[PDB]
Amino acid sequence: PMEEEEVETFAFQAEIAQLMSLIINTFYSNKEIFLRELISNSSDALDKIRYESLTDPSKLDSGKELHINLIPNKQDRTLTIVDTGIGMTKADLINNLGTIAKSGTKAFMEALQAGADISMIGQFGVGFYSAYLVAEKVTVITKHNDDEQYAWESSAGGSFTVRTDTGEPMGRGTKVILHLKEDQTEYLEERRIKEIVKKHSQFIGYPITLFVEKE
Ligand SMILES: Nc1nccc(-c2cccnc2)n1
Repeated sequence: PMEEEEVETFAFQAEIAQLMSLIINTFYSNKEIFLRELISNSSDALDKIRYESLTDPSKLDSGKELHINLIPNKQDRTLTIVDTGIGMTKADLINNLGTIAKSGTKAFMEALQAGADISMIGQFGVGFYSAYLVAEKVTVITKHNDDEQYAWESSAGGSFTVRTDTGEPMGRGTKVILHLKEDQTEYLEERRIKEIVKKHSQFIGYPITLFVEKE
């Protein structure tokens, strides 16, 4: 029997779309910082569940292990960043990933137009968008304790989709799947991933594991 699934397609808030076009259509040195931004978000999400768990231990029923997994796939050219953090509710997704204006957007774009390094993106509260430095398309699968699992996706172009995810369940946390541009395949190499994690993400207070598919 044919399965039916509801999708909702949203327009990014005007300045957000503007920022995304800037990131994608300009040359930037040190695009590697995309990984630090994503790992910081996972780190923050892991903190949230950890502190919530002190008042309500049952919030760890969905998995007690607090950590990050990096999974490069040379076959389909994706780099996946997975955490067991707090995850995102539907409202979280709509508010954090596109529809609601961010107070730092205008500031960051002015900063970029003036020649700022993309590395500064994080401080403006829009770090997640650096993913588009290396990915033509980004998929976010997420599960929060009092909500169901969702799939958010965008190849930019001013829109994104949100849907209830019928794919493989994760206990709780967020999985970011970067579908890498053709010339950004170095981020699928084990040596290069270890290099950038070592360089930019050494104060994550949760374990990180890199999984390498046998040659
Ligand atoms: N990894 C993770 N976990 C929870 C939330 C987020 C997130 C994404 C994009 C923007 N703000 C927060 N990322």
